Amino acid sequence: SRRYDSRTTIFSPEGRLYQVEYALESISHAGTAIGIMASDGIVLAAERKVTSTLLEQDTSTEKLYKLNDKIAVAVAGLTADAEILINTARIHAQNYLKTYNEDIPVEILVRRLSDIKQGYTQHGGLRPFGVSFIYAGYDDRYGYQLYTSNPSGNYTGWKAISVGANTSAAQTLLQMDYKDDMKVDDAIELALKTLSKTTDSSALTYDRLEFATIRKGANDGEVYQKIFKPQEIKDILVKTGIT
Amino acid sequence: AGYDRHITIFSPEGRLYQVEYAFKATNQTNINSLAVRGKDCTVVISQKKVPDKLLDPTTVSYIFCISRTIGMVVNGPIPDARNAALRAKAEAAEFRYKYGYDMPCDVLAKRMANLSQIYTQRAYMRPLGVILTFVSVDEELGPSIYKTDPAGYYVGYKATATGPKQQEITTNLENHFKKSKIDHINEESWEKVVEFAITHMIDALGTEFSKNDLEVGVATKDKFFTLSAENIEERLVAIAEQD
Amino acid sequence: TSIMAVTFKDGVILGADSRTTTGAYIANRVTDKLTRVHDKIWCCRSGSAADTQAIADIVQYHLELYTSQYGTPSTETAASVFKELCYENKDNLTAGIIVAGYDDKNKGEVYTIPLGGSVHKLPYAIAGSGSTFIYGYCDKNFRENMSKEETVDFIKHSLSQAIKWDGSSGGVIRMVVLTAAGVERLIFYPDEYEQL
Amino acid sequence: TDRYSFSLTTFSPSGKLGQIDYALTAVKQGVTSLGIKATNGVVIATEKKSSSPLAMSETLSKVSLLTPDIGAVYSGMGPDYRVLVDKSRKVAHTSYKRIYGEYPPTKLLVSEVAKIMQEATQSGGVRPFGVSLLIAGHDEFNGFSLYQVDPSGSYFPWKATAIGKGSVAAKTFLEKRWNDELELEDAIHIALLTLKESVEGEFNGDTIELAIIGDENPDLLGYTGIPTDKGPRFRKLTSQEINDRLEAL
Amino acid sequence: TGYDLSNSVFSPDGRNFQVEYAVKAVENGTTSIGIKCNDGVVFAVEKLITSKLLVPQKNVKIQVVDRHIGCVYSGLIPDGRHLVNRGREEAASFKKLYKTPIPIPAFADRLGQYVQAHTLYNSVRPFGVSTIFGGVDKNGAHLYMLEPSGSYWGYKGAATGKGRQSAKAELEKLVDHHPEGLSAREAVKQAAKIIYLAHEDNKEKDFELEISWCSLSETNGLHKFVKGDLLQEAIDFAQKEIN
Amino acid sequence: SDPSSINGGIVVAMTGKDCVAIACDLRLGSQSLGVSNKFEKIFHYGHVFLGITGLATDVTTLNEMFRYKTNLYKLKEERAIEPETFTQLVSSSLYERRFGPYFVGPVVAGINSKSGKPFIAGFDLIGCIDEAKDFIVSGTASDQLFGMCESLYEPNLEPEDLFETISQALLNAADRDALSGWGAVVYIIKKDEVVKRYLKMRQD
Amino acid sequence: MDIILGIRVQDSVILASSKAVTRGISVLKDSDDKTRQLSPHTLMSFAGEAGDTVQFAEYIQANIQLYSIREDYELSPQAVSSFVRQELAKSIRSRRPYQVNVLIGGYDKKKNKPELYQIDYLGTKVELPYGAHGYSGFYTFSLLDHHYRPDMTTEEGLDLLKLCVQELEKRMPMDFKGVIVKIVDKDGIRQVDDFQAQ
Amino acid sequence: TTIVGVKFNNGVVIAADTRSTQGPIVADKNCAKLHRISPKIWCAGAGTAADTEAVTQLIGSNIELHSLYTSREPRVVSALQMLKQHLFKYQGHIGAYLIVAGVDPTGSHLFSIHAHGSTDVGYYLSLGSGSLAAMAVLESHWKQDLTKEEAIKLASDAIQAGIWNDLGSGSNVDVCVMEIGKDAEYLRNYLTPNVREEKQKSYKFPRGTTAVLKESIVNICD
Repeated sequence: SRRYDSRTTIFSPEGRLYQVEYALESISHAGTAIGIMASDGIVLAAERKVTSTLLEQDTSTEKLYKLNDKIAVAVAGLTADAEILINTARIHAQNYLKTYNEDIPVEILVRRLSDIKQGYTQHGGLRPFGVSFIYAGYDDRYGYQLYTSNPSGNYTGWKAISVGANTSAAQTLLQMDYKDDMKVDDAIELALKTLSKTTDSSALTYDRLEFATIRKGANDGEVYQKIFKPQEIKDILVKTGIT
Repeated sequence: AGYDRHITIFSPEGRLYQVEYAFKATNQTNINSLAVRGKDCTVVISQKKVPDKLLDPTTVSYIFCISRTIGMVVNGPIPDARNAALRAKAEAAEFRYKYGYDMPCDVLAKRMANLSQIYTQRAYMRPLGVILTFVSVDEELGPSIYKTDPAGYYVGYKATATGPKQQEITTNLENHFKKSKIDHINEESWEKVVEFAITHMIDALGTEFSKNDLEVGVATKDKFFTLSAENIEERLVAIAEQD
Repeated sequence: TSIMAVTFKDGVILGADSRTTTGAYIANRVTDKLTRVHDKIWCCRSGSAADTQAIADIVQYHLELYTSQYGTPSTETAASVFKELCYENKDNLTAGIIVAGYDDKNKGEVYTIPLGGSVHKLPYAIAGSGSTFIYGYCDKNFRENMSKEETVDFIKHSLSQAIKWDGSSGGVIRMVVLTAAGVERLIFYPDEYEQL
Repeated sequence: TDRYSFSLTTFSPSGKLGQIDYALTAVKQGVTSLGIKATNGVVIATEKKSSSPLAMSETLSKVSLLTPDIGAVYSGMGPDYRVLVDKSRKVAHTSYKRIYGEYPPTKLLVSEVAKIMQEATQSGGVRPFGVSLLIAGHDEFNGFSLYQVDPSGSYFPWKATAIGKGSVAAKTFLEKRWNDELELEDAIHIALLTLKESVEGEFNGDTIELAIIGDENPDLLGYTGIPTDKGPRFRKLTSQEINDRLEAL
Repeated sequence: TGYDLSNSVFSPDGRNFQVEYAVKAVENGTTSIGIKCNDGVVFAVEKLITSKLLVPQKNVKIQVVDRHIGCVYSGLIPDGRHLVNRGREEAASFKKLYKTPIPIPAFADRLGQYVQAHTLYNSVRPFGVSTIFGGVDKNGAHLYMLEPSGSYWGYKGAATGKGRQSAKAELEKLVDHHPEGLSAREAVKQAAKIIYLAHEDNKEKDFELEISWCSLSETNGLHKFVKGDLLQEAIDFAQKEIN
Repeated sequence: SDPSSINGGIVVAMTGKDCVAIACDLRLGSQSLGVSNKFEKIFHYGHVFLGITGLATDVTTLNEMFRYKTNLYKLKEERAIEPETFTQLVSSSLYERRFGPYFVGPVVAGINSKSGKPFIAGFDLIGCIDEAKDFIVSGTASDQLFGMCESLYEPNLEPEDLFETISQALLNAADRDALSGWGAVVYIIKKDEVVKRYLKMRQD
Repeated sequence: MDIILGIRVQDSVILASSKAVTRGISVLKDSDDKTRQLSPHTLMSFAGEAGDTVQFAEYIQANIQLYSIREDYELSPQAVSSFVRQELAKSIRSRRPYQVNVLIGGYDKKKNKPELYQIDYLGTKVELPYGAHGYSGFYTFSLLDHHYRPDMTTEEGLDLLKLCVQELEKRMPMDFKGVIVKIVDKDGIRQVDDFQAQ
Repeated sequence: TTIVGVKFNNGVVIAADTRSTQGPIVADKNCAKLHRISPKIWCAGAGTAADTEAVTQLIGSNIELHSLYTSREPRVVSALQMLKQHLFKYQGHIGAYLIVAGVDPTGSHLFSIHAHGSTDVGYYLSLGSGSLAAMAVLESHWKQDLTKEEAIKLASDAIQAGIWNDLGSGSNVDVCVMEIGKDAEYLRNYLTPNVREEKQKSYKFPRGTTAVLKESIVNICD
């Protein structure tokens, strides 16, 4: 019997931190969310998990959030743990803007957050964040960027990533069709062309989605950030492969 | 394997037994108490058992005077009740000071049912094993009676009972109130009401009382008083014939 | 202004004008400078306004919390809770305060807490800007233990001159008699004390 | 039993905090309560159970006013709700009204409350609240609203729903007779016929506590002279208003 | 049982065993008695001479509080002194505030409230002593006896310690054949008597008697130590009756 | 030396038929020395405008304090703050610092996207609020403005006439104020479309 | 006070800063460098109160450098001056404020434009084509109002700046012991040790 | 600043002009010294502007929190105990003198708190720049028991004596009447004795008078 998984403050004889690993395990219980890089934009796609006939969902949101006017994130994992972060993630973002009078660079914001998640892993009386994040944004340093972070506090930059349920599947399909230059309207395509394949429901219904993207060009010498409405979805959804 | 040791752990069925056990201790008192309200008075009854030829009874009560209008009776250990009696006895003083007017029965009971809740959720101490019964003549409700318990509960009573004999003293009243079809005792003066309780209690216990087996207090138009030693013998006499 | 409390046969009587000036303007001309901190314990405020007012407020508070657990408090007690506050804070307080109370046993006594929290128990005391004039009378016309009336016509003649020469003090007289009987309120209008 | 369900700080091998679910059990036990969103109003109701008729139930509310545009109800541990309430009515001033000169929108109060609900969790040494509330109100820019708040700190918005012992089915009943149109009087109806099956006691005017959010009451202010200050939308029906709507089924 | 380990914990029947065990340690210490004569009281404790190397007249077990309160206890001696120093501050600050030396009844709560407290938190050990004390105030003399749970009352005279029953039956008696206040002087005398009679449980261990008293007529309101001549008399006036 | 007159400057707002106008000079100087003529006192958060006068270092800080604050608002309520909801803010804000105030004289002015009604408001350093249906002035040439506004103002001007009236008030007070000038800028705010203009004035 | 001049030209910023240091009656030094490089393309001159002056300068320098290795990216003139104004801004309302005035002139390799920010101890910041702190302005500002043009060469600016100094010498009561000049541009910072070696 | 208050049979009434100063220059030509602490509890604030409007604000909010919790209508002495307890804590560095008035389920009340925390009571009170003006119009025309209309007529005829004879007060009169068993009535401008006469010339300029240097259309959203 006797196991080394009773807390975060304890290394197993092999230097494992189980409590942290179990949190990393809480993610595979969340609705699938995707992020795909593009030569001109970034796409965020998620699949509402929770469901019931009488559940308001046309107004409020649950997986996609604006942190900065140039940065967005996909959530996956403990609902409450997600807001606690998202908020501080927003405050930090504004202090940078208030100090340097410039907007905060993506990696810096992702790193600051991963650094808090790191901390709840090393001090007693604390429980790590049961959250995962897909950061999609743009700064003048490195153009468009796609980042990911887990409960262990590590982060990384993908060209196309998925987190949540059936990550194996979703991850696999992408690894296959992703064309390294792929335009935006092809990523939004590939978004569903993956989410579809890895669902359960008899059919993939619009009211069960969340899309958002980041585009920019010569036109608006800056970035336009859009969070699709139930409408646009039910529509672009038909334009593809749904009656 | 110790749910019931910690005041903070929920059993698989959200129980918190430590709070539950708290109660049985409110019984090892072995004293019964019922309180009934007149039309401009309120009276509480309680037995005064003194099992020792050495204890001088003057210092043997379970009813104290919180403020010059509110009185209280407790169904528990003299140590714990003496505590509560003090806190509340002070909430009174401070309330007046901070608001310009004398604190109502109904309120004081909520400060306590609240106090013994925070007392119990933050786990800064063990819950007191007593039941508190607050009586007085409010200037916005006159005959008022509220009773709090260890679990941080309270409510209004048209006249209630407490002790190792809940139901008896209780049902006996439910049939007397089931008739008068009203929610209070009718009578112009306290004297007569008092007589009503003793009267309507011996009935449920099945025993005679003298000027030392009982103990009573009453509330008038703003002037709470404890019934004298010898004086309690009085109404005991008057109602020993009008049977 | 003009305040005082006198001990006699039954117990004690404390009285004082109604005038409260702010410069040469009269902010209120009918003030109740006789605060009650308890049934048989009263006091007459002097000095600053806002300060004295709040002290009482507190002193009351304590006593009300005292009886509530240590039974009804003496009079010597009250005058203690009073100085405690007037001493520790002699730096940001301007209080004249005279304390008086009737205790069943000790009859009725009088203590005067002046600037500094220096406490004193005397037959009777007189404080207020106007007391400076009735040091002649007050002393030369004082017999130990008077009657309920034999004295009320003392407070009346003291408070008479006080008003007569001290602008900062006037209005209507106000007495409160603390006795075995209880609390009694008196009020003797202008056309009267001037008459004398 | 696990060895992981006795610590707020502990993750089970799968990833489920424990103490939370048992807390959430005390709720799935409490007395049945529901809430229905109309098009021109919202209704929140919950039943009453008497320890004995010797007790005055008309001195212990169950449907509470947080702001004159928001009310809320519950199912689970009585006592928690009583103070969770007063802490909510404050975090409503100190955190909004005192900074913006006005009362808060539905959405943000529910989140300011889940914020206090959150604390109970993240931290050993305390237990979460054994209550789950349905908060209903309305603010200019958002129309009417319906929200649920659990010990877990999370919170969601419904059109209609129920929590408590008799919820599995009550939540089934509603599902059937709900559509975007029901006027408030309809909701008030549909509610009673659902607060119906969910009882073993009786159906008088006392054992039923229901209130609703609707139109402004230019009477319930206490003053008149200021144009914009028009009135409170929250109305807790009285014992009478009730049983009358009970006769007409 | 797992309910006798922690100090805060309630047993299923609302029983706090740790406090109970506390009492077991009290009824094993030496014997302490308390007599309440007409105006004032009398105290006496049993000191046990273990060896001949024990300077006599030294190592006093009775402590005065302020200058009008007697005070004696039995059980854990260090816990003793402790509970009293607190009483000594509690006293002092009270006189410094109100001028008038502290009311014997008031004093008791202060101590109870304190002992009270050591039954609330599991990080501390309940007081291991029963205390007897009293003095003469404005309402004459009073005599209380506080115990390990913080419970306490007023007595006509009482005592705790290994041999207390004999002290009690030979105590109730004095009450019956004197129903009307004992005697200043006489109390002392009969005091030294009540100890011997009770020492028959330490028989083989020669002892030393210590008496103090407080009386409005012999002490003059102040609490004093019974040394000198009256100290001898009282002994013999007891050594004679011992035959 | 009065902290609120080292740097100098002025701001004025007016209301018209379905519109508002907010204008200010451009100078920032230390005492007599003129330092800049490109120092603007009018900022905006969404469709809400705020002009600020007084101690320059505080003017700047406040803008940053409000930008910061409004961005957090929008994000949380999923909508931009309104003119009134904003006034209440900058008032409390100014007050939380009642015993070490920022040395300014703000002036809010915008149109309510729901009602559609014009709004203008003023405050003093500790935050006392002040609505008015006609005009707000603040600054060193504060009096010169009250004199101009209490003459040239006219209820319900058309945006094209408002521009002329407001400009003239600003223009002329700045000429009788020794610490205000070096250029100006005026805004004409409608439900939609916002036109900004710089004016030509004496450079002394 | 000390002398602090600065002027932005076609593609670079120039900073002038008197060399003397005086303690009461004497002059303890006539070769002091009031400059302090924050990063490869940002330079900052200062002048103010005796102790406050360089304690602050170094502090700022330390923060920027820290940020730069951490991010491995170089903070921009605009953002650098913003940070400074923040600190000084907090400073003015603290137990004891730094009494330091400054000039920051860097090269924005991102826009390929030189920028010069002038900030005073109160937290008052402004972007200018040329600036000066203290009394230094009254003797120069008119000459620069007259000849300055944004198209000017680095070579032309110096010639201009020379005139301003010559004027400072002719009418200023204090003998500032000359100035030290420095240039910031696409290639970094260098010192015109030939305005001194002249 | 010129406020008064007077109680009658079934309630009390307070009035205040509407003119904020700031040196000799006028700031607000139509201010509002009358604030609401709670439905039937109102204040009149003289002295330092921001302070009074911010303090009533506070106390109000807290009392709202109080009644709710205690389930009873707000007493008036509470609002008083609160204010003067707070005012005092700050040894007068929060210059707000005022007249608190209202009605609770125990009668009608009227008080006057000064800056330092001192409070007094009477049947009629005056606080402000013209307190001596409107206090000659009260020590003359006052009698015990006054009709509602009389009380209203007196209070508003006191304020008026302030408007005209004092420079630190003018423009219109504002009134609030609190009556027992009845709601409260807020009368923003029960009078308007001052109304600038019409000008002598129209001062509108012909379009194009002002000289512009640049123009453009700025953006807002994203």
